[PDB]
Amino acid sequence: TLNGGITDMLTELANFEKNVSQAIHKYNAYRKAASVIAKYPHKIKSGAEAKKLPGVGTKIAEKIDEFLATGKLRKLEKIRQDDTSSSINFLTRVSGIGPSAARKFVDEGIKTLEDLRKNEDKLNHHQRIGLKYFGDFEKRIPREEMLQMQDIVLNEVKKVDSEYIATVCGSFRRGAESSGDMDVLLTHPSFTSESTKQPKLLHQVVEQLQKVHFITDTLSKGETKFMGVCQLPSKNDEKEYPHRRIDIRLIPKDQYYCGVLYFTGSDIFNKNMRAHALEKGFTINEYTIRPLGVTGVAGEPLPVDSEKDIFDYIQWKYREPKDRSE
DNA sequence: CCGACTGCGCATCAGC
DNA sequence: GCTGATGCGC
DNA sequence: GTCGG
Ligand SMILES: Nc1ncnc2c1ncn2[C@H]1C[C@H](O)[C@@H](COP(=O)(O)OP(=O)(O)CP(=O)(O)O)O1
Ligand SMILES: [Mg+2]
Ligand code: NA
Ligand code: NA
Ligand code: NA
Repeated sequence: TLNGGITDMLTELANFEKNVSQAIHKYNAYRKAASVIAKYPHKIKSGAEAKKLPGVGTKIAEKIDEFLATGKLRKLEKIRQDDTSSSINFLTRVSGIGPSAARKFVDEGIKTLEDLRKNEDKLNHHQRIGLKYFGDFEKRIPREEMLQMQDIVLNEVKKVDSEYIATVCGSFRRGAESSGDMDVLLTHPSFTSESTKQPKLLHQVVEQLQKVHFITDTLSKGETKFMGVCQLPSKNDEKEYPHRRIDIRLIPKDQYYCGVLYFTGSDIFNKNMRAHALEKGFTINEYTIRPLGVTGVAGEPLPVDSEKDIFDYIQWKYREPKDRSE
């Protein structure tokens, strides 16, 4: 694709800033620049040309000039050579290990995949499962497997109660040919912004999926959010499917459209859209869109009857899920 | 120049 | 136990 | 690291 070279460079820089420097703004600055260049329908021929795009300022422009001229970036080359940065970067690849825990571990001389396995008593539960499935979680999910997964989740949900609606979101809903994980939006008429007239609404669904050996592990769980591990059943003599990440979000039914907009993403699209909302004087989360008052406080939830209504409020033309892959 | 940068659930820890 | 802050991941 | 005001 693209300016793949340049966007990979920026991504690597973002990851460095987040994992090593713990500089979260530089990290989102890089991700924004990577995103806007990924979308740019021209092979970038100079940093000057790139600087025209929003989110590419002077520093990134100079970096792009270097990369175009030499095929690489000295800054990254040093970072790759530095033992400590490389170690921290690697450890953050385990789910549940972030920049802080990674640096904690490196400080203790825990630097490798083997070190982690040898020190499992030093891991919290999430981290333990992330280590367990380190390999599998590196693998993307072909859309073909995503479709099989959807059929299982939806049918099992129906069996618990026919009034549940489960909607697969994330990259899948945007039409991707492969997904990093499975994002499931859940609603039930007993759970609204006005009342929860049934307890355990999410629990029952997770229970069912455990019962049929679809959900294999739990990373975290509460009343509206489940995050864990699942696996497709395999056939006689067939190798097993990799284990896969799964998140289920229970959203009040009268807030479906905000919820499905959030969970459909992408993450950077959501950020771009929420930023723009602020510029139009609204705030958007996965529940509501509310006006901001002069005082700087969110007012009362606006009526929403579609995804498009949310776009309409902030004066954006509607964009289909497939065109939100920023 | 420089304040502002999207928003939030769950796990964990600190302090009481 | 609680509250509030931080870590981590969507 | 970038940028609107
Ligand atoms: N930081 C964030 N801020 C706002 N919204 C966010 C954020 N992270 C996430 N989201 C929303 C959008 C995303 O599609 C959805 C699922 O989160 P995921 O992290 O699964 O994103 P994906 O778009 O599913 C790519 P994949 O194929 O690698 O899985 O959750
Ligand atoms: Mg996903
Ligand atoms: Na720019
Ligand atoms: Na991680
Ligand atoms: Na997910």
